[PDB]
Amino acid sequence: VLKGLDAVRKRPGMYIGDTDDGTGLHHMVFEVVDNAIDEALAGHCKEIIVTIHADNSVSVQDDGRGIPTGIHPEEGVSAAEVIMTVLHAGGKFDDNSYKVSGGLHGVGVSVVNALSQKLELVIQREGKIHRQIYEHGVPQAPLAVTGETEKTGTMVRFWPSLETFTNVTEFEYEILAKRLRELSFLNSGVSIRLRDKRDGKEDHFHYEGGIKAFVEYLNKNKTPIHPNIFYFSTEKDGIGVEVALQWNDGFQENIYCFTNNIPQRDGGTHLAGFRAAMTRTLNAYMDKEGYSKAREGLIAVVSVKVPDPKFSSQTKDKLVSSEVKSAVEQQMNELLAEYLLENPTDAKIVVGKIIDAARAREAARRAREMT
Amino acid sequence: GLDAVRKRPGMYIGDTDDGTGLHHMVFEVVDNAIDEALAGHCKEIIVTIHADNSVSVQDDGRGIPTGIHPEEGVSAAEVIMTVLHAGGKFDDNSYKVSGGLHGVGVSVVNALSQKLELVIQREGKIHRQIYEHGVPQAPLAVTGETEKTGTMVRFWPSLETFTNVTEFEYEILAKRLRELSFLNSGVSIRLRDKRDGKEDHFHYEGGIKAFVEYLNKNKTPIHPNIFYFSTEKDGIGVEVALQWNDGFQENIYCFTNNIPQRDGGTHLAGFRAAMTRTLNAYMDKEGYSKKAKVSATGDDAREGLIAVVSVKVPDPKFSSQTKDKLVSSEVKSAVEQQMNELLAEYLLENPTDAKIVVGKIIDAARAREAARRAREMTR
Ligand SMILES: [Cl-]
Ligand SMILES: [Cl-]
Ligand SMILES: [K+]
Ligand SMILES: [K+]
Ligand SMILES: [K+]
Ligand code: NA
Repeated sequence: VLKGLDAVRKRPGMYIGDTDDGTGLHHMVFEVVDNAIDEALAGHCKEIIVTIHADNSVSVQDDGRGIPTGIHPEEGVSAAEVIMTVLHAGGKFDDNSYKVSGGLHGVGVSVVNALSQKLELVIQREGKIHRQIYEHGVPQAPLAVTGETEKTGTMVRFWPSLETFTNVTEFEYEILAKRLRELSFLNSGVSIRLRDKRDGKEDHFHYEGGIKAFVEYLNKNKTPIHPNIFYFSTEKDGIGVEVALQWNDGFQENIYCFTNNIPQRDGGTHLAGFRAAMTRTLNAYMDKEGYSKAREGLIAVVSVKVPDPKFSSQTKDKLVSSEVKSAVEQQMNELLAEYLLENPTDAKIVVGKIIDAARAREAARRAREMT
Repeated sequence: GLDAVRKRPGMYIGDTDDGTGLHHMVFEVVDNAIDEALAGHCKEIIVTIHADNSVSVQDDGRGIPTGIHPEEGVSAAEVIMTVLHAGGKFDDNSYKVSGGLHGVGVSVVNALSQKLELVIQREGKIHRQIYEHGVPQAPLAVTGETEKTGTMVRFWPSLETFTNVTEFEYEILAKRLRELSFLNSGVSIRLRDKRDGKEDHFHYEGGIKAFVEYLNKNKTPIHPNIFYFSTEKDGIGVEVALQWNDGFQENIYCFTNNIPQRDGGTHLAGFRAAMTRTLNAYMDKEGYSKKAKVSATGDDAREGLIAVVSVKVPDPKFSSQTKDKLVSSEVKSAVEQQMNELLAEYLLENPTDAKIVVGKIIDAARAREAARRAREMTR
C-alpha cells in the first residue's frame, strides 16, 4: 500500500543508477551482494556465490542464517515477504549498525525486486527449504516449505525487467569480478565466488589478509621500491581500521578510501587521520634519525568499518564521521612508528625517496627562475 | 491448561507438606533464567526472599517474548505462563530439560502460586502482568520505558497447596544457588534476604575447579594440583575436576544440565573407564608389577577420591522420571575420550601428583588385602 515498489519503478535511476548505460543493471547485483555480506562482520555469512545464468539472470547464494520466515502478525505474510515488498522494511528490521541503508541508496533486495520482471527467493532455515516467486515485485504465492535441509542461507535469483533496463541488458563478467574481488579484499576471511553459465568462467576471491593482498594487486604492474608492505587490521570502540601501503618507483599518489565497503572518491576523516599520522610518523623518524628539515609513489588502502557512518552528501564520496580521524590516526601513529623501526631496510628506502623527491621539487622550481 | 497441575501439585514440584516442593518452586524459576546464560544472553541472576514469604528471581536476559501469539491472541509470555508445555515448545534450545511433570518451568510455578508478578524489560519498554492461581488479571501491558533487558518473576506460593513449611530457608537456596554457579562458570548468582539483610554472591570463572576446592575444604588433599578440564566437542560440554585426600571414601558427584544423578550413569561410566585406562597406561610406562596393576584396576573403588563430573547435553535421556541415572549412551564416549586425553597430559605434566595418587591407590588395596588375610589367620 503506502510503502511499496511503485516509487522505484517510476524513478529507477534515483535508487540504482542509470538504467540505459549498464550501471544500474550491475548495481542490481551489488545491492543483493551487500545484503548477503553485511551479515559477514558478525560471523553469520561465510560464503557468497554469484552466478551469471545463460538467461541474463544473476543468482546470489549465501550461507547466512536465512531471511526470517515467520509470519509478521501485522502484515500477515512471512517476514521475508515483508522485506521484499515493503520498500524500507529490510533496513528498518535490521539492527546491524554497520549496514548503510538509506531512502534511495542501499535499500537492498526490495529495489532489486521492483525492477525485476521475475525474482526467485530460496531460504534454508530451521531445517526447512522455503521457496517464493515474484513478478515485478508481486509474490505469486506465500513463501512455502518445499523440502528439508542441513544448511542455512539465502538464495535470490533475479531477471531484470526489460521495461526498465534498455541498451545494456547483459551482465559483464569483468564488472562483477572487479567489485567482488575488492569486497573480498575489504572483508578478510569471506569467500566470494563468481560463476558464468554462458562460458563456464569462474573465480574465487578469498583472502586471510585482504588489505595486504589489495596493495599487492595495486602494485602488481608497478615497481615497489621497498619489499615489506605496511599493514594492520585493528578493532577499537567498534571501529575497525585496515590500512596497507607500499611505495613504488612512480611519482603519483593513490590512496583508496573505503567506509563499510563504500568507496570515498573525495576522501574524508579516514584519509585526514591517515595523512596526519603519516606526516607525524615520517617527521618523527626523520627528526630522530638526523634527516634535516601528497607523496610521490604512494599506493595505500584505508578501509574502515564504522557503525552508522556520516557522509558529506547522498553520493557518500566524503566521510564526515569525526571519530574516524582519531580511530585511524591513533593506530597508524602507533603501528607505522613500530614498522619503521622493525624494518629499517624499508624505512631507509622510503625516507631516501621522500628526500630525493624534495631535492627534485625544489631544484625544478629553481630551474624555472634560472632561464 | 493448568487445572491438572492444581489437582496433583506434588507430581510436578515435589511434596507440598515438607518444604521440598516449596523450595523447588524457586529452583524451577532459577533454571528458566540460567538456560539463557549458556546462549550468552543472561549474565546475572538475583534471587530475593521477601518479608511476605514471596521469592523474586530477576535476570538481565533478553526478556520473555512480549509479541502477540497470532493463534492464541494473547502475548507469547502469557502463552508460556498459562499453557503447561508452551515454554519448552517455543524454546528451540535443546539443552533445556523440560519434562512432562518435573522441570516444566514457570507455568508449574504459576499454577501453584496464589499470586505471580511478571515484569519483562524488552525492546526499550517495561511490560507487567499479574497472575492469580495461574489466571492472568489483565493481558501483559507496557507500564513504562527502560534501557535494560531482562525478566523478573515474583511469586507467592499458594497456602491451599503448601502446608506445614511455608517459609523459605536461606540455607536451602544458598547451597543450590552456589552449586549452580560452580556448574555454570561465568554466571553471577546473587542471593538476598529482605527479612534480615543477608546476602551472598556466587560467581566463578573456574567453577568446576572451585567446586572440588569447596568439597576438599574440611579434608586433607595428598597432592596439590587438582586435575580439571572444561571442554565442548560435538555439542557435549564436559567439565571434570578431581583431587585425592588422605581419606578412604570415594565421592563422585555427577550432573547433567545441572540435574544431579544419585545413581550415576554414562557420565560416571565414561569417567571410570577413562581413569582405568590412563592409570593402567601410566603404571605400564612407570614399571609397575602385574600385582600392583591388578591392585589398581580390579574394582573401581577409589578411596580418597573427590570428583565432580558435569555434562551439558542437548536432550538427555534418564533411566526414569527421577533423573537419578543418565542413560544417554553418547555421553560415555564424550566424557571417556576427553578425560583419557587430558588426564594422560596431567599425569605427565604433574609427575609428583601422579606418583602420590598411584601410590595411594595401591597402598589402600594392599591394606584391604592385608586386613582380609589378617581376618583369615585369626584363631
Ligand atoms: Cl577453489
Ligand atoms: Cl560483590
Ligand atoms: K534499523
Ligand atoms: K603487518
Ligand atoms: K555497504
Ligand atoms: Na561513494
